[PDB]
Amino acid sequence: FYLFDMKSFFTAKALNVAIPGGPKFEPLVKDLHTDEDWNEFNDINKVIIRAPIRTEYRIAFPFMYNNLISSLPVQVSWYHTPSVVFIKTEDPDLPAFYYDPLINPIVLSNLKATEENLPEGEEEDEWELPEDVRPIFEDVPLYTDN
Amino acid sequence: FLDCLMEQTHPEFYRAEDADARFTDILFIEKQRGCSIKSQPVSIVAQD
Amino acid sequence: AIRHAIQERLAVTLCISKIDRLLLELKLPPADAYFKLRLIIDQVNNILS
Amino acid sequence: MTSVGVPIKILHEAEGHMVTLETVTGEVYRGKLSEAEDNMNCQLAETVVTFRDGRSHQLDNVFIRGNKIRFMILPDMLKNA
Amino acid sequence: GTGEFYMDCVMHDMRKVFSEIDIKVADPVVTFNETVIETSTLKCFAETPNKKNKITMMAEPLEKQLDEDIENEVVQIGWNRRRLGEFFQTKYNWDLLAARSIWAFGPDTTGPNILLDDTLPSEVDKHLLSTVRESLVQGFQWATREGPLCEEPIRQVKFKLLDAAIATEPLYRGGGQMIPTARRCAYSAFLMATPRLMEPYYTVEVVAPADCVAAVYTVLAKRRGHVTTDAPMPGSPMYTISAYIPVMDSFGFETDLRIHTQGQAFCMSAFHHWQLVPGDPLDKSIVIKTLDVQPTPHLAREFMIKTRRRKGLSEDVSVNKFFDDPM
RNA sequence: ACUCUGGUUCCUCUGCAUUUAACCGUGAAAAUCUUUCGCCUUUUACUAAAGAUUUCCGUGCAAAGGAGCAUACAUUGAGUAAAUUUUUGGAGUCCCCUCGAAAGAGCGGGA
Ligand SMILES: Nc1nc2c(ncn2[C@@H]2O[C@H](COP(=O)(O)OP(=O)(O)OP(=O)(O)O)[C@@H](O)[C@H]2O)c(=O)[nH]1
Ligand SMILES: [Mg+2]
Repeated sequence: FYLFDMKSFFTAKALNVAIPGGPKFEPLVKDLHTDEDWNEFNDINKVIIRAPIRTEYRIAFPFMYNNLISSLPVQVSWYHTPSVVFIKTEDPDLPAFYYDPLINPIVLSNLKATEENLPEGEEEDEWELPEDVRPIFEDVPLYTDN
Repeated sequence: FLDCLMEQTHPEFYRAEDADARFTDILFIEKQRGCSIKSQPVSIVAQD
Repeated sequence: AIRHAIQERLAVTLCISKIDRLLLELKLPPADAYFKLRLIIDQVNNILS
Repeated sequence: MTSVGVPIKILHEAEGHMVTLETVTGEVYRGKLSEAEDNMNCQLAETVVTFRDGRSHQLDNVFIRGNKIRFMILPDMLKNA
Repeated sequence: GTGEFYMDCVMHDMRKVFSEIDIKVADPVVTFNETVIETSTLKCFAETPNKKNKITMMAEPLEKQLDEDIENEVVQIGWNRRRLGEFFQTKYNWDLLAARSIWAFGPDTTGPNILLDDTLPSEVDKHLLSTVRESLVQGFQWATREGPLCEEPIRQVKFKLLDAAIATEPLYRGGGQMIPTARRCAYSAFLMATPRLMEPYYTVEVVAPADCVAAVYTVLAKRRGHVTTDAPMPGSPMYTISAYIPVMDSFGFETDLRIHTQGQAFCMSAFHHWQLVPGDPLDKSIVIKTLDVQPTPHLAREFMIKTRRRKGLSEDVSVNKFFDDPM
């Protein structure tokens, strides 16, 4: 719903512009056409144009790309949400936790492996965990059919 | 993450079950944009 | 952020956040989760070195 | 950790502050409590020792064994922790 | 400011927090810089208005990444001359004799330009030249602050002073004589050295799934950016695409990218380097009729001319206003 | 050791649900007034935007009372159950010099 969400429709209505496929409304300020002022601040000779400031950018960044925004009820949309990567399982026979082949393998070709400062020497290999200490859910299965 | 430290040190601090509290995003534009825009300090006493 | 901290002579320390995303979104087996965590630590130490 | 009585917990919060402690032999050591232990062994940095005759020395570090401490004077603010 | 989302917040605070008035906002642009891509062919002289002193300079392209070292203060002009000289001879393999002879960075103490004293001490004595040194440095920093093409700061130019007739007496070598004349010498050295513009480039990191990579290139191609790495994110389905894009062509890049991928791509952009605007900015064979986006060899001519129009300068560099004809 | 109470389900009353970025409502009506657009020989019924108020279909929690069902005393606020170096199973006792009527006190000394 980037630029097809509630706040972007509000900004489009406020700016009197329309998102392709969005709703279209009667002009909120009836005379925004008055930018035909021929003042030098807007002068097409002085501006450098590379890709035209199309209305998506006016909605995406309402305050950098528009005038009058103290009188216009322009609204910020939520900027980004970190994209969810849950892939739906096709097969009920798979484990619930399995390395799906759409997940890239965990490798990088040229990283040095970090130094593992493990305990060493004869006195330290003999260290034993007591007989009752046991992983916190050892007998619980890692996953069920649910 | 700071929301958790806030929740631990402030008994009345509310975290929604389904939205981040973002206590340190105090600006309303940070509330709306959903991202931290300006740094906010938080001084707390915490036990190790 | 790591490089700028070292330049400013700050003590760099690491939190590997959002580890639930391994369990719940990626669904990596716990063994493959360890390699994913390890590689993040390796990537960070590649910067420090 | 496992529970331990409030006096020992307060002693661990006395770490990093100045403290004064008297040993069973009577000498008074004032210093900065750099470490404490659950048996209340104490390491004092920056120490001043006062003998019972009133003489004194500076000492750079002292370790005092816990069961040889008679009492300590902690700092005041620990009554709020 | 640093990017699109920065200005959007700065302007939001200007609208809703601080100013509470109506403000016109221009279309965003970038500051350019000016550079020379070639060694100055003539050596260029500037006589002081009293016709007694005679500065001579040349200009060169500055070697790769030395400007980043100056700007990041990896080297500082305030260092002691041995330590300063040690850096240039150790890291950039400079002649030791040259490394002693740096006179300034410019247009400020961290600016991406060097002035050198290449004056050999047989032609003028080192003491007399030392009397005008501070004026020459100050006119060089004046020149590099404005710059002759479109009054944008000069960067990555190595200016060498290499001759100086100087008057025997102070009243004929005053600061007001020397300071304007060092600027005219720097500008004449610059315009002989094949001048060019520089624009800043972002470094863009895109994270997108596998099918959105062809979109990333498609959106870059419309904006002159290019992809320098395309690697899978390990332990993830997404890919990481790294690209350089001009800042000048980045306005709406993030928005174009997200729309053409339905937000499955997202990207973030930081300044990375200054790279030449393509083309020759002084090529009068190119006319900037404003009907359409100029093709890429004309960009340096457009960016220069319209920056002059914006700043209220004359339409075109009257390059021969600085030179002597038999120079 | 004190006073404190039976679970459930339902009905109804009362009070509160304004520091709104935003949300009593993951849904979505109607009216009035003021203003501006379009229909139009007038008004009603209208167009479609703004602002200000209303009504209506709903919501949450607390508290009180009642009504049905099958039935259990604990439990809330206030407050219970280790002789081997670091504390709770004894390095303890006794004897001279000093100040002082008087009884202690010195890193005092001795067994
Ligand atoms: N899965 C998962 N998501 C999390 C976790 N913590 C935060 N998030 C989500 O990640 C997003 C960002 O969280 P933020 O707290 O805003 O992170 P942030 O780094 O402060 O954002 P900025 O400060 O603006 O850079 C939100 O959508 C959170 O819901 C987590 O622990 N696990
Ligand atoms: Mg009538």
